[PDB]
Amino acid sequence: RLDPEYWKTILSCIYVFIVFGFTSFIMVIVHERVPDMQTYPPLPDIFLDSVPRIPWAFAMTEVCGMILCYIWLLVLLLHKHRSILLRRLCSLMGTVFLLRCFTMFVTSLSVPGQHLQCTGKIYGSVWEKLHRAFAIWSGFGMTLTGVHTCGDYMFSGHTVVLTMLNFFVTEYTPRSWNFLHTLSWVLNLFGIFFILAAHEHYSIDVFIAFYITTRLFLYYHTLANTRAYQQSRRARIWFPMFSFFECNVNGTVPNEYCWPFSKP
Amino acid sequence: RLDPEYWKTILSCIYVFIVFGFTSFIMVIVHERVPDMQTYPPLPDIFLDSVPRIPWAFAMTEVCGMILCYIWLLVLLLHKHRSILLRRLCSLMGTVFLLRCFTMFVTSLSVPGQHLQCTGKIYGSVWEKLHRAFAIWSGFGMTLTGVHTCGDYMFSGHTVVLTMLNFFVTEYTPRSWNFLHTLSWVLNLFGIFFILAAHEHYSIDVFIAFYITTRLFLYYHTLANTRAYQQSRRARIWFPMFSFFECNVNGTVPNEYCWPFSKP
Amino acid sequence: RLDPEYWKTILSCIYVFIVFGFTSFIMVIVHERVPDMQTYPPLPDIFLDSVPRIPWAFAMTEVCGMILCYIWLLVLLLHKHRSILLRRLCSLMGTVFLLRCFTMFVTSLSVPGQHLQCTGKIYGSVWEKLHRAFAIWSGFGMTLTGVHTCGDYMFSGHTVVLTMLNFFVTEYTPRSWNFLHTLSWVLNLFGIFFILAAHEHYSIDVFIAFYITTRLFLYYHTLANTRAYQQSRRARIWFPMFSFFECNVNGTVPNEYCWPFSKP
Amino acid sequence: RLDPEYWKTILSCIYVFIVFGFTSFIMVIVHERVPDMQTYPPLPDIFLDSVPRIPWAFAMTEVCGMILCYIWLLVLLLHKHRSILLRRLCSLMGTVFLLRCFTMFVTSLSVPGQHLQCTGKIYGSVWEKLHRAFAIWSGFGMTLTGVHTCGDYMFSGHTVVLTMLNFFVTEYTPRSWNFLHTLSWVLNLFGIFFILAAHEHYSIDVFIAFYITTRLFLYYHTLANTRAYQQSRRARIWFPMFSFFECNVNGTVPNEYCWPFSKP
Amino acid sequence: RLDPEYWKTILSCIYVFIVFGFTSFIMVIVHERVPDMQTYPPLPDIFLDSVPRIPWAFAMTEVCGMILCYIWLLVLLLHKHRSILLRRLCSLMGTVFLLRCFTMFVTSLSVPGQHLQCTGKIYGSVWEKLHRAFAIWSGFGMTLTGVHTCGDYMFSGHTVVLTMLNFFVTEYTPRSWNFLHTLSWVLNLFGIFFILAAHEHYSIDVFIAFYITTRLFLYYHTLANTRAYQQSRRARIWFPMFSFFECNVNGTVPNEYCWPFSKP
Amino acid sequence: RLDPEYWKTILSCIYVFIVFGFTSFIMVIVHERVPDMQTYPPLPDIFLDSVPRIPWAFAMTEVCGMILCYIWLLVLLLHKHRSILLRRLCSLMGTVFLLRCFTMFVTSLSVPGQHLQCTGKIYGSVWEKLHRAFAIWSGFGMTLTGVHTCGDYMFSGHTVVLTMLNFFVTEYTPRSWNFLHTLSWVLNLFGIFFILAAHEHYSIDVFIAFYITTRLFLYYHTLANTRAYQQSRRARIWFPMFSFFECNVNGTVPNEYCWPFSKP
Ligand SMILES: CCCCCCCCCCCCC/C=C/[C@@H](O)[C@H](CO)NC(=O)CCCCCCCCCCCCCCC
Ligand SMILES: CCCCCCCCCCCCC/C=C/[C@@H](O)[C@H](CO)NC(=O)CCCCCCCCCCCCCCC
Ligand SMILES: CCCCCCCCCCCCC/C=C/[C@@H](O)[C@H](CO)NC(=O)CCCCCCCCCCCCCCC
Ligand SMILES: CCCCCCCCCCCCC/C=C/[C@@H](O)[C@H](CO)NC(=O)CCCCCCCCCCCCCCC
Ligand SMILES: CCCCCCCCCCCCC/C=C/[C@@H](O)[C@H](CO)NC(=O)CCCCCCCCCCCCCCC
Ligand SMILES: CCCCCCCCCCCCC/C=C/[C@@H](O)[C@H](CO)NC(=O)CCCCCCCCCCCCCCC
Repeated sequence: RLDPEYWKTILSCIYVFIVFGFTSFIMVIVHERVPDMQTYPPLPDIFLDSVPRIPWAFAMTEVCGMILCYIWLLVLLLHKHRSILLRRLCSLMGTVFLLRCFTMFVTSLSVPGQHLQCTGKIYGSVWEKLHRAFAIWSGFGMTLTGVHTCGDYMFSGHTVVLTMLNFFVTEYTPRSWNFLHTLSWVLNLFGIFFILAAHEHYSIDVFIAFYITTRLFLYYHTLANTRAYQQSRRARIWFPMFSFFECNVNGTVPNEYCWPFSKP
Repeated sequence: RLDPEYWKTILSCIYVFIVFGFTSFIMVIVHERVPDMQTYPPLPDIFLDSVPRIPWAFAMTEVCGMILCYIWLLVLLLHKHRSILLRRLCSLMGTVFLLRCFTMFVTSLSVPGQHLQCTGKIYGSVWEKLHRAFAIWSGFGMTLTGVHTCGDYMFSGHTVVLTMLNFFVTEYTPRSWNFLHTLSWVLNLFGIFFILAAHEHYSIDVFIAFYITTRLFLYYHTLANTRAYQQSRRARIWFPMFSFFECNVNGTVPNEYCWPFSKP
Repeated sequence: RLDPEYWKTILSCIYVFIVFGFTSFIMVIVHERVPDMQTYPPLPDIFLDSVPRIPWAFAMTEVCGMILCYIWLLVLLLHKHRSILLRRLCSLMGTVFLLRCFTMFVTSLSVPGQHLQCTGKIYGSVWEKLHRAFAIWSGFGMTLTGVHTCGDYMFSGHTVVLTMLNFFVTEYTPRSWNFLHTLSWVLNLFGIFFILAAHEHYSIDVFIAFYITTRLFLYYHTLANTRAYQQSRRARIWFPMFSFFECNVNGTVPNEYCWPFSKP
Repeated sequence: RLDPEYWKTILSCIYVFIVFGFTSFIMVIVHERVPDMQTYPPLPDIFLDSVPRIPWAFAMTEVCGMILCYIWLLVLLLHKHRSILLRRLCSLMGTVFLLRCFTMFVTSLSVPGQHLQCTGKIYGSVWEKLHRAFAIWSGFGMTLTGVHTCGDYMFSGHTVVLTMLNFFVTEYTPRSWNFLHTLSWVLNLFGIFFILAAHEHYSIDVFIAFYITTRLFLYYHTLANTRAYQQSRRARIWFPMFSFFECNVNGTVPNEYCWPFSKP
Repeated sequence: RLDPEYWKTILSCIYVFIVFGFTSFIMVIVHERVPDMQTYPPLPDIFLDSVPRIPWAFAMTEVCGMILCYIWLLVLLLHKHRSILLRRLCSLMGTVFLLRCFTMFVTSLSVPGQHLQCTGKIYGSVWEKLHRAFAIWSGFGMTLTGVHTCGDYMFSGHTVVLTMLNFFVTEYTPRSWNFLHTLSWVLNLFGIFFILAAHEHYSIDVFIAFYITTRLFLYYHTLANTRAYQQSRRARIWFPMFSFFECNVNGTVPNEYCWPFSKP
Repeated sequence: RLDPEYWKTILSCIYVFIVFGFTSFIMVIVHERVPDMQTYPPLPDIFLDSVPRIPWAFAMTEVCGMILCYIWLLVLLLHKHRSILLRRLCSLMGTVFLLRCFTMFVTSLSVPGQHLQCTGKIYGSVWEKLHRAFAIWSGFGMTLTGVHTCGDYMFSGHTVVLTMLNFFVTEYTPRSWNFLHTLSWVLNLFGIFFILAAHEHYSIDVFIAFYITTRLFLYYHTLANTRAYQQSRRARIWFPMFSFFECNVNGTVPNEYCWPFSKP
């Protein structure tokens, strides 16, 4: 019997925002490793060399995300298990972004020549980096609300968020509506494809970004359904704060829908 | 009962050899795409920037390759199922190295500046790229038998070979010999330390090459020991020609050793 | 049953402060043997010759030491039988630091050349050696609050404290927390590594300090769990004040946790 | 049942000879590090400063060693299970000398000023270091047949041999002969005192050598008597070639004495 | 049952005092026989000829005397049969010192040359020999309160007192305290080494005085513990009025302790 | 059963002869530490100061020795078990004489002025010392066959031989012949008294000699009758080769007489 925990989702909600600030701080520090990073010519890519750069191609990437999260917002609203759905999204987005920091600290791979006119540079001090980090944190990295002036590094987060939201939408709906599922899938592919057409991330930048989110999503649900957190000392699951969130939930979550408002 | 099939092993051994030649050939094609790739400054790193270059560290990586191969050859001869072990080795190196070809064609990445004096280049025709391919193919990519004259590309194969031969040694010996397993782990780690200290491959090319082989190794034997190729249509295995190779075997291969010669 | 003795622990806490004062006096007598101990050329070591001196490496060891002290303090606050744990830590640090005084008097082995600028010296009298011993005594020997002005001698005390605290954290916590157990081990090995990297002790001064604390901790616990202080006359236990402290404790101390304050 | 294995003692003797040769070579290499090692002022010791040097105090140690070796050989002659006794001494001496090599490599601690007149030195090449190692090997390191011409390093080997021979003489004699035991103990302590009084080693070197030999002997005999090599997977015994030698011996070796000669 | 008698103790207590004055009085008489006793060269020895004189080694003997007496006084207070213990102290010390007076009169032996400077001498009459005897009697022969200013004769009394107070401490404590017993043995041996190192008594003076007290102590307790005074006419006890002192006690005195004060 | 072994007597007889030579060898070395020892004045005694020197007092002291052993020889000649008495004389005289060597090495006490005309001295060599020792060995120390020309040291052997012979004659006769026992006792005192009257040994020289022989005699017989060599591990009797001689003898020996010859 699952117990709706309205106090644990608060801890899960706080956890994801702390990781968001940490990632913004890291990308500022790694930015000053090399001063210029606009003189190199782009590496030979099979995709970035054929299609010409489209300046407005990236502008539609977050457009699909807004529709995707809006659709996900409604199914969250019309789902009775509001604590579990929100807590399983914050406990996964907070894990992938930690893997984003590790893979960009060891090496830095950007696109040499696009968005070459972003100003700032030589942030040599202790305190003025935080002001830049604060803008990154409370800007969502959007280009409409211009904060991300020039390009980003390996393991792009635009693919992470687009793919992560798609999987919750697809399988948290009744298995008889195979018309919305293909609508979510087609939007995700165009968003990923538009990233490459904007000459902002390499071809290998997205492939390992799409694989990590997909593998981590399936590994989490399989262990949640099998209920291995207390069945046996199998492998000491390495997910950050996993058993603390799934201890009160046993079995597979149902998909019963109702109406929250008391004014029909 | 496990029936030794000596005619399928011959076909599998041919399959893996075709991959090496095909993989070597595309190395010339991608090298022709870039004029030099030996002038640019290296991208910022965490390990290639701290330690200085060690000229003799590249040879020590392949010195440990013989030890792992020599031990594996000894284990192969003293195993009753010689046709079974050799078929999986040729069926795994064929798949992993096939992915190496794919990741090289989609994106090109190398460390800019070591081994910049390799001669030849600009082989513009059809009738000497094979000549260079044959020289590399019939040199096993070693540096002692110098064929690998200058730089290599992303997803280094010097780590795939070391890791694959490390897991076969531990897997196919009795589960009480955990000292050779310890020795086979020290050799693998040192072979990875020296390939990085020699300034030959980035810190991220090694990690994504130590993970793919490990993941593809456990997944292959899990599918075998569980025997899911005929129990049920679990996932429609994507391994190239997996149902053909392992159809005639049932259960798990034991770990008892025999002697083929009749002169004790 | 475990009877919390609040009068034996006070005797155990006093016993430590006598030993620490005694050790702080021996370090003054030993320092007067050799006048200079700063002109000799250093002995040929394998770790002190490769890694160059890191100026900030010794201030980081005590940073890793305070964190282990903060974690241990929380364990002592939330434990049912906090009296016995406090009595066992004070009964073990008073024994190892007695072995440090013995090996320092028998032979003096310092590092010839760091802290060569420390002034003072030639305290030839009885009346100010006690003053010098008090300065080291009420500074805990730490390098942050400047007391450790000159060099240090054999059987490093920094390694004894770090290893003793680390083994207490992983012993008196539930055997399902294999992330704090791994975190403490990481903090222990980095604290030891920064002692060698700061050129503060030889490679053999730290190895035998880590061994003795590890051996004496395991021996003490395997001797009290089997209630060997009264089971028979096995070997006439040589631990200082062993039967006096543990005669009221029978069997193994459980791992019950509670909250002492009555204000939820 | 105790089955006398006559084909393993040869392997043990070969292993010991290889270990001795490796120790001689490592000693030569270590001595090659520091050129002079004879101009330094000696460290302040408590035994090397009080008792003045005795010129003849180093031959008495080898006299006691030869007496103990003769007694041990006499014990070996009239024992039923002489093969097992000969197989146990070698497997312990090899391990202790490997530990000696390891502790000699990390740090070099010699006595600065005895044998300052020894000539030779600066053997810089590969071709005569082997000759010097062969001389030290087939000179047994003794001072009677002059090979020990220059100084000696940490973890003295005379104390190891004396303690091992004394412990083997005490162990495998009937438990009613408590006068030969006292004689052997007196010989061992006199040998140690004569090593210390000849200004050949520091006090800490002798103390750690004695402790290590005693602890290793006791641990090995406890493991052999408790029959832990096949009882369970207790700790994966780290003794080199332990389970290979004692697998044919079950229980504790009795103390039956006989006469191998059939000519009364 | 043991009945403590407080009347026999008073009579036994004054027995030693009349003997102590008699022992002091006989010293001047034997001293008057030979005038100088401070000019001849010493007899050949094995210990007085190797080690040199240590001026402060004579005081350290009596420093250890206070500790043995201080511990014994504590035992004599926290005991329940305090009347029994003190009677045997006066009964044994009186007999041994009575022999000490006898052995000087039959033969006089001393160390020729130590303490040659004492003034006075040639006290030929009856009315100041007692005065000199009273000075030693009221000074207890100590050197801190200097009355024993120059040399001592056969059968040194510094060994009798140290050994007698050693055997009462170990015997009249519960047979589980074998650490104070170990301390009481180290305290005795050091006192025996310092009296010899001060060139105050020959190497045979100590041994024939360490044996008589030990033999006379073991004989007294075995003769009493087995209760041979009234069981049968075993040997017609030669001890001075041994039967009178121990007639009222049967069996062995237990080792239980009481507390006389009524203010816990 | 009292089994007479004629082969153990020979081993016992050889043992006493080796000690006889060893004692003579010590006498030569001990004489050389002091050059003269003939200038000192004799120590003031209670007996040597009154009784004048008698030149013929030592003439007849050995005469009693022949008479005493002649009577003992007749008792040995007319005993049923001659072997057991012979091994109880050699195994007891061979222990006392070893105690004579120990007391002469630690100190040297002789009479300064008698036998002052002894010649030779200063035998500084390695080889010709034995000729002096050989004369002492094969001279039985007799003053008639003059070999022992010069003075003698502590623990005179003249009292040892007289007392040991006296006790064997006494208790190895039936307990109804208390007329010869008095005669043997009378001879012993006169022989001892003349030794002290010959100004050859001090008063304390003989008393310590009389006690040691008597105590060791009674301690041997009590242990032989009690049969403590195999009854229990009581005290590990310290007599040399004691259990080896009494293992085959059970109980106490009777005193029956017979005739050895077969020709009445
Ligand atoms: C609690 C779950 C909320 C998840 C919603 C997305 C949050 C992620 C926003 C940035 C996270 C900070 C760290 C990433 C920094 C950038 O290096 C990163 C990679 O280029 N940019 C984005 O993620 C660009 C973000 C692309 C996301 C578009 C999908 C639609 C989300 C809209 C919700 C945000 C409200 C703002 C509406 C205008
Ligand atoms: C019994 C099974 C043995 C199979 C062992 C692996 C065979 C792989 C043959 C590779 C032939 C060329 C294809 C690779 C081209 C390079 O882009 C690649 C990465 O730089 N280099 C290597 O793989 C070469 C790296 C070499 C380092 C590993 C050393 C172990 C090799 C063992 C084979 C011994 C044969 C040596 C004969 C000279
Ligand atoms: C039973 C209580 C244990 C508490 C922690 C251990 C305290 C032991 C301090 C030793 C006192 C002086 C005796 C030794 C002197 C030196 O020869 C010795 C070796 O160089 N120094 C240390 O051990 C110095 C090593 C210091 C590393 C430990 C750091 C943790 C200190 C915690 C105290 C926090 C107070 C901070 C207030 C600002
Ligand atoms: C299983 C065989 C055990 C036999 C006895 C032990 C042999 C070990 C000899 C080691 C050979 C050289 C390696 C070590 C060299 C030195 O770093 C080391 C101390 O400095 N030497 C010894 O320990 C040398 C110790 C010397 C003291 C022992 C004396 C007994 C020797 C018996 C041989 C008799 C031959 C005599 C012929 C004239
Ligand atoms: C409670 C029972 C205590 C009885 C302890 C024994 C009492 C012995 C008193 C000796 C009286 C004079 C006779 C001895 C004369 C000297 O030729 C003799 C040897 O040279 N010296 C000692 O015996 C002197 C021995 C030196 C060693 C010190 C041992 C004395 C400790 C007891 C006295 C404590 C008084 C302390 C007051 C400050
Ligand atoms: C196991 C059989 C033992 C029987 C008797 C053996 C006596 C041996 C005594 C001398 C042995 C040499 C070691 C001692 C050397 C001297 O430092 C020692 C002390 O002065 N001399 C004597 O004891 C000399 C004291 C001698 C007194 C009489 C001893 C009885 C001897 C009877 C034999 C007479 C044969 C004479 C034929 C010419």
